[PDB]
Amino acid sequence: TINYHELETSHGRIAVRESEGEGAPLLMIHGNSSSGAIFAPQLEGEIGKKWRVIAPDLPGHGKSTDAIDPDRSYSMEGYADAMTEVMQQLGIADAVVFGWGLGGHIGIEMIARYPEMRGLMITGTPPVAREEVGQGFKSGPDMALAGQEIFSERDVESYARSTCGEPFEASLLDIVARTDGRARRIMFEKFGSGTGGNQRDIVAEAQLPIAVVNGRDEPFVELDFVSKVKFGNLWEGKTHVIDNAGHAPFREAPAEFDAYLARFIRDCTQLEHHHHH
Repeated sequence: TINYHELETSHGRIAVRESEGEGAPLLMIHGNSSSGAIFAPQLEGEIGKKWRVIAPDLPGHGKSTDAIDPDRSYSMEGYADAMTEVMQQLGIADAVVFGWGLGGHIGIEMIARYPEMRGLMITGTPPVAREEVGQGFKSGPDMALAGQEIFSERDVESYARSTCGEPFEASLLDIVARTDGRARRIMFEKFGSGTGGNQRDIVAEAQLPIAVVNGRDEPFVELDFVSKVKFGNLWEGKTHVIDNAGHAPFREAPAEFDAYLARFIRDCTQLEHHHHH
């Protein structure tokens, strides 16, 4: 039922999964060391049945090749460039974008590159300036793995379990183990160095609807900090919290997460939204 295909891009060969939905398009961007396969509940469920869900693999991840040029590609802004190129190749200029973790940071960098984006939802993602990483994220061993090049077998399992939450599945180890570890190291260094656009300022000034949805028991993200971030156009006027979920509510609590995602897509595609400047 899922349409799997591969695109030759300037960054390398990028794997793409598409649902069968005939409705407005949604780009879902996976997180650090993950893959678009993680979005099975949306791809194969009611979201993907109605809307055209597009879930690619970032360069160095999943079934995509490693980046032709790691120095160009492995950064929040480089990934944003790659996803923008993917969408252009697919002929889709006005997707709603959902980004998970790293994918949410990528979505923020895409705002400048993809101006007809109809909305952005970020989950597991604190918009932070480089100097705010400590405020936005919780410190710990799995957080530290996010920027570590070489994963042992234990690291793979630890990172998979913590980032993906309940339930753990063996297939997650294959996804995380595949990841080009250079991508972790280089992206995290460039994030801390602010090589791309300041994400705090970007979300404050962005005019499109931005939705914020997180699991209450987030082990990586400081939810209080997130609830205080200034957004230009915060969807439904607040950040949203789902009980009995952590870093990955789209798989830990799919029904509740999907209620938010479906309503957000409906709003972004069915209501008027101006740009007053």
